[PDB]
Amino acid sequence: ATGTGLVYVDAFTRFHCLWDASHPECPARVSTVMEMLETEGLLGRCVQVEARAVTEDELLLVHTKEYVELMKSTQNMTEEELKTLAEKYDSVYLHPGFFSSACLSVGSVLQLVDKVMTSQLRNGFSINRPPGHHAQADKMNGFCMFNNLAIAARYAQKRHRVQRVLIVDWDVHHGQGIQYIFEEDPSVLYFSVHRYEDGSFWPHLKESDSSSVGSGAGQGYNINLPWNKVGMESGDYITAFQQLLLPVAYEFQPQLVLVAAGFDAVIGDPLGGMQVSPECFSILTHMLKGVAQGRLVLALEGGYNLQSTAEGVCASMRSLLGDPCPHLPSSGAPCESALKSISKTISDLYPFWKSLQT
Ligand SMILES: CN(C)Cc1ccc(S(=O)(=O)n2ccc(/C=C/C(=O)NO)c2)cc1
Ligand SMILES: [K+]
Ligand SMILES: [K+]
Ligand SMILES: [Zn+2]
Repeated sequence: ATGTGLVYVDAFTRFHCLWDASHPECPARVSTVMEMLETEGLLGRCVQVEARAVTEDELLLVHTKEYVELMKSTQNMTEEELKTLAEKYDSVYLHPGFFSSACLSVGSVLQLVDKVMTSQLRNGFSINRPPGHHAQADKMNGFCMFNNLAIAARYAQKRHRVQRVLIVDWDVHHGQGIQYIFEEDPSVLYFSVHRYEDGSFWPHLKESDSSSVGSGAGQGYNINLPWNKVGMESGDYITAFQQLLLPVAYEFQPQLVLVAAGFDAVIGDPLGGMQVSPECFSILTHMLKGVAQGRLVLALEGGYNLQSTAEGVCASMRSLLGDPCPHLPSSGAPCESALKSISKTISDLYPFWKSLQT
């Protein structure tokens, strides 16, 4: 009843890049996380929750039938056919076990949502791969096949009659797939903090700027915080959460919080270029527990330094378990660049949120 759920299955390690032995999205990502959770004594304090395969109908909450059929067919393809198809998308690989593992990756999040919404667990973390936040209605993208958290949000709405879901994406990349799926939807609030650099950082989209606030019925319910300098630190994230994200979150009154919990913003990541201490994520996780009765589910997205990502997961897990907020190595003030970005996003979202009108 008062526990923290954890999902991990060996299938999460049974796919990898056949044609690039050094691809950063690899099985060692999750096995290293699991090893550190054990050596830190955190794994044994969690409630083990079994994974399950997403159903076709659940995938169709977000993805097209044509795309689901195509992805289902990759389990029977030759390596040459997998490479030919993978190259039709931006930055993906395929593997005979990718579809099977991707279905368990979605399902792991749904399993935690079930436990949390029925008050059987307080919160949970899925240690899943492949990641999801770049996947789109009809295409793979950015190492992702299915959009784990977008499916989970719509599942929570359909299965548990949740009205409002908050998705917080602290991966260093913009989860444009999530943004696109919910762009016109005021019932799912999407917040992303990400490296941008005027579009020079992948995925190079103007829609990743803070001027993209949602459209149609969804205006105000998409919040982008783009960083335009590398080297951001814990203080930059803490400031953004205290004065932008959490004021909006309390005004929105979500009934479930889903976190796209990537750790490629952590110190040492080979792709992210940021300097956030892993301990920062204990603090960010604590803040999110005050909303939605603490009904909080984290799911692994990116993070490609094996040690840094494990440390980030552990720091988040200590907070889910209710351990004391840890002292931070560098509790410095935010930098000028971060403050410019935060001010501009606040400016763009001001008309929609009373809690930002200060
Ligand atoms: C093939 N070798 C060189 C690895 C590689 C390095 C860089 C790029 S990239 O810059 O084009 N790119 C595309 C997607 C992402 C991020 C994914 C993510 O982490 N989401 O969380 C980054 C692609 C591939
Ligand atoms: K992000
Ligand atoms: K939205
Ligand atoms: Zn990422």
